[PDB]
Amino acid sequence: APQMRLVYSVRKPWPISMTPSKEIPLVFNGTKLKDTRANIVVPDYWSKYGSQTSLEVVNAILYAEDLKVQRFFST
Amino acid sequence: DRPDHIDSRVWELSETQEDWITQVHGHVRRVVECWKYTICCLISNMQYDVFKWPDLYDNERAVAYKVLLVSDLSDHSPTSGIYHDLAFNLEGEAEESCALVLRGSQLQDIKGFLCRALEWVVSNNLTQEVVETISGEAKLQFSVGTTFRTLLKRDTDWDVIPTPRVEPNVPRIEGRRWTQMKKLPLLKEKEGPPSPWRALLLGADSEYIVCPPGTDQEAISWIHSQSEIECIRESKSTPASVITCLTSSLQSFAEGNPVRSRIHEDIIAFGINKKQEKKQSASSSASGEWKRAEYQVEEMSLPPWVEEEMVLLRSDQEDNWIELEKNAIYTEVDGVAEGLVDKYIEIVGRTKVASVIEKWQIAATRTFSQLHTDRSRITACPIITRDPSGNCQFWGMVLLGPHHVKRDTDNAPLLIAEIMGEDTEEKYPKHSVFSLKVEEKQFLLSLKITSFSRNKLYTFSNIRRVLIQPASIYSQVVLSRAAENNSLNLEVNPEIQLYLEGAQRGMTLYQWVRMILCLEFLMAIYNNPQMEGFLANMRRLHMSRHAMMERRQVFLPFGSRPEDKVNECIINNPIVAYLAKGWNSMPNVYY
Amino acid sequence: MNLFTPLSEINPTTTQELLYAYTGPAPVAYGTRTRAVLENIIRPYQYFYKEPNVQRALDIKTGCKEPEDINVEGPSSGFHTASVLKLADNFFRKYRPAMEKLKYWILVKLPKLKYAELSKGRQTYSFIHKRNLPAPIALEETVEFLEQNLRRKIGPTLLSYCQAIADVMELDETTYEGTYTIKFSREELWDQMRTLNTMWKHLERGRLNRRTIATPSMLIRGFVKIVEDAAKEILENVPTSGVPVGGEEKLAKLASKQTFHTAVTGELSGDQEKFNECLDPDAMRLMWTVFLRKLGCPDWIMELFNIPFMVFKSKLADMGEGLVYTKGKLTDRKPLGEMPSEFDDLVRNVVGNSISCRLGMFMGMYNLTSTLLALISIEREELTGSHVESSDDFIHFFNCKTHEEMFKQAETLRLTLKLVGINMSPSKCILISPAGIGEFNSKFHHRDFVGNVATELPALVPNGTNPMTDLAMGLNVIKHSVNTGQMNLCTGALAMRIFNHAYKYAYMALGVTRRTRFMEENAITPLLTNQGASPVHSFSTMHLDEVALRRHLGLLDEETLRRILNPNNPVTQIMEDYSVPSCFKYTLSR
RNA sequence: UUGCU
RNA sequence: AGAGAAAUCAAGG
Repeated sequence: APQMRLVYSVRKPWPISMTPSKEIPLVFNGTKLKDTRANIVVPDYWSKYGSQTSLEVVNAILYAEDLKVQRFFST
Repeated sequence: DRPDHIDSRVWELSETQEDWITQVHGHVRRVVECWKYTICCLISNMQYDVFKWPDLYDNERAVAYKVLLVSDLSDHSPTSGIYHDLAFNLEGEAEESCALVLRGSQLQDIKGFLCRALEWVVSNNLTQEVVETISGEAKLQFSVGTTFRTLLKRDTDWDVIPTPRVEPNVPRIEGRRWTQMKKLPLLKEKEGPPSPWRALLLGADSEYIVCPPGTDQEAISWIHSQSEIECIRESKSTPASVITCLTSSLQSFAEGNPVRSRIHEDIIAFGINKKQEKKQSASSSASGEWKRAEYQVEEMSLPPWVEEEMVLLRSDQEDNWIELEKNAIYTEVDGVAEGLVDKYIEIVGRTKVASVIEKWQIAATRTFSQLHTDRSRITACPIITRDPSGNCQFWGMVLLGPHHVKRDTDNAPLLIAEIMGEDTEEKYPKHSVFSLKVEEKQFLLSLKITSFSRNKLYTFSNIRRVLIQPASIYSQVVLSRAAENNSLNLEVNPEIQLYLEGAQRGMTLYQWVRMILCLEFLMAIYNNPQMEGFLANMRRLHMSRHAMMERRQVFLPFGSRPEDKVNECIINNPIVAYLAKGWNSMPNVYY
Repeated sequence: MNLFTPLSEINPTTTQELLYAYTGPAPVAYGTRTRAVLENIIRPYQYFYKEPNVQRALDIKTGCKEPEDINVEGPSSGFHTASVLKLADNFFRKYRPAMEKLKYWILVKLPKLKYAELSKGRQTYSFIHKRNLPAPIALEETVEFLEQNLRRKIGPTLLSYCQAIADVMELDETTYEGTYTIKFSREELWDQMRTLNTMWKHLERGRLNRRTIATPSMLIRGFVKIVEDAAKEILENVPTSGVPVGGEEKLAKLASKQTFHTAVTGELSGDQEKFNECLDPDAMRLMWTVFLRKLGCPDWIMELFNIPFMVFKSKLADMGEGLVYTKGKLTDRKPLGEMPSEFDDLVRNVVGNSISCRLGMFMGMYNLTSTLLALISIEREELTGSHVESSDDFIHFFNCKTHEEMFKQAETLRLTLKLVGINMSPSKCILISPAGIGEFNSKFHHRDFVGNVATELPALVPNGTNPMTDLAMGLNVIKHSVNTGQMNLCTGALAMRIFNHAYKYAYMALGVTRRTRFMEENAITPLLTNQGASPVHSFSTMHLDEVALRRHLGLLDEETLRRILNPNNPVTQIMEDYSVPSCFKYTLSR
């Protein structure tokens, strides 16, 4: 069962598997990020030091999900 | 006659269009034709032309169409290039190509009409007949050969298609009278030695040592370097020599090594090679004849410590011990839900059982995290919690021995050390008690040799779920008062009437919820086939009691003894016995 | 127990969910299942006669008995052949529109059923590799076995698969030909179909003793699906079945209309003892034949439905790895026929590692069809009450004029079930003379209050795929419990607190972890729930995605939202998931 | 390596 | 030893 292993899996040295890339540094502030397989930190790093997309693309992804939000807050 | 769903105007329109009578099953075919024309009317309800009686021509797209009804949409093929077709199921659905030509208006109109048309065919029992008209015959799609037929008839007295020649009739059988449950049954109380405490951890007797704030290693190093351990009570089950196993793990963990090498005392503590030793001993002393295995479960009586465990588990504490992040609030319904949970946490948070649940939560989680691989060495799992001020609280340590489990239900050897307040020999016969000195403060340390499976550790790794059941009871009390008073009051604290020591006395709701959680916690940590069987068969007796309170009568079949289904589950479980005695204390007859 | 019996502001019915120890670990079965399997097999032969005579009962092919043979005072395996014809006939006139949808299902859905749905079944014992495999692999090798021996391609329709099964048994000899090139004769292939793979029923609650379940061979699993799907069509349209719907509205309507004036009402709640130890396959094989014959179905439909039950009459139940024998302190496991035991009557029926038996059933083979055999027995002129039943669990509402009339109907209900081989458990059936209290399928009823109590608590831990999927899946599970009534306003809110706090811990968002230490060191503020931020969901917002809802409330600013939603980021690239693709939808390494 | 009240 | 409950674990190589 995947639920009996998530706690152990997340706490492994390299829990996540990511496609090889160069925009993610090997080490950022003394923490080794890569080596593919990376550590659990990498998603947090991307949320602040990652590359930004266009605002139009953001609305495209959050369109069907955004509609159900205003539907709840309009009634 | 004409069906109700078929309009009268359509009925006479097609009356002379085709020789309905001079056909096979003309009546059904006529109604099918009227369906197709009605579909065209719904399509051209507001462009589309009509040739019915190509049969409809769109003017917006200049395309001719011909509506045909097909049993299966997935069996659609281009009928002809002269005229495009829209195929509709008898239930009302349309082909993916149909939705492109039409739109929401026409598609919704055609369906529903075909639904009531499908209701008409069901009502008149013509389901086969319409299909034989919508499409061709289905011929034979399955046959059984001679050889397979002979094999199928070896173990039955009938053919492949059973044709018994008896006349269908329901015989009359003489039954037995139903008897009335005039009194509630009494549950058998087993006799024998008092049941010892047989849970993974200590429960109400659990205590902790306050340590300076820091990490787990710092807390262990603080305790190990300046503590004195000496045995005051030794058990045969847990020899006093296994204290070296704990101190070795305390020293290793204090140095940053949760995993240490084997020592001599590890063989006794973790039962290394015990499988081979007992197998060799059994074979050497084996004599006689092979006999069918007969396993026996020793019956034990209700132990005195169960009642005192309930009292201690309900005792007040200083910290809240239940710190769950508050959810968001957006609506009035959301605010009431969060208020009920917030008040519930206040009622049961500052209790001993809440702190013990946290100890069980942490101990199970840490032990389970070290059972995901195969390890021939010994791992130390500290049970350390932290108060709001940050001081580390050392409940104890769990040592995990060599484990090579293949299935999740196999037992892994454990040596559990816990800090305890009061020692009771008959409550802890298999525990070895050691006196611990920590900065002029006396502490009692227990050691037990236990084996405990991976699956059971996972369930106790989220033992915090035990709070659900008492919360449901508390919520329904408050909501019931809100409904009758037409106003919600989160601070309502009504008095609950209960049978206490055989007498009916009222008791506070807040106190009733506290030791519902205490009882639920004990049932959770002592859950086993005896517990599961006892509670499952106890619900109908509990339901029977509630019927008797409101003057309802309870009746039973001929050989009905509902207490037997419960008595067989009372063997040695302490809380099951404790629950059984509570039932016997309650009145068995209601007037 | 006196603590669970309130006398003021609350009734004992409300506290029925306190009589559940589902918080603790579920029982697990250990070791061999041979004793449990043989005990299941020997019961219908013991119950076939009023006095126990296993030896004579072993020669019975069809378990049809005279009315005087039925055991009133105890379990009575076997059926009455005249009653089944009449009772099924009575079940046909009543609910005739309900069975008209069955004819539509036969004429439309049945030819269109695909055999690929057999891949979603439970663990299947391979007749090729002689070991357990999951269903999709077992189906793949079975289909290739059919294609090579029959020298033709098998159509996607389930009927084509069943036709291949009938055709392959006409062959004198059959081979697999991979390397393995293993070889079966007609009798060896026949034995594979008859074989039932028995196994322990693990993680089962509410029982002191462990039972066993049996699975059918993949060769016959195609036939089993047809009859079960046809049974599901009838049960969804007949008001006496509680299996369909899923929301358990059947008891809700009976609760509402329970109010009667100047009438002796009554509510009988109970279960069936030895439900799978007393039913005869020929009983419900005759019932299906009556249904199809009076409905006008063709002959090939009749033969298709009867085959799965005819194979079950010849079933070869696998005993397992033997009975445990002890000399001293050592244990040895031996087959049934090696040494004397309590099952010596069945030695003559031992065929290799399996055993042949013509009577009795197993729990996990025919659940829906067994329900129909119970519902047809209710259709009598004397039984004027309302009945709801799901396998070995039923509730019946009596509405009579006198108390004696109810008791006559109550006994008639008990005896009519014995005509089809179903025995009420005397110690598990409770009749409350003033109707208004009863239980059925973990639904406790008191007047207008119908309490839905979950048999198993929803898992309040993350699933283990990724933080976005886990949050959506976990909240949806809580939403289901609230919708069905298993949770209420306060319990549902507490469920998130337990789930959210456990969801944060599994992703190292609590306390001081390596993931947490990085954020407070690099000034990365927690903006998502898995990052340690405050939970943004509420009781009324269970169905809303975190990312979309945080944007509306301003929790997620524009800068961070653009980074996490990048489709070209390297991190990533109910049953389904409303989770937007983001940098937190990663995959854990294997 | 080790921090759920 | 112990865990446990109708028979297993206390590795298997």
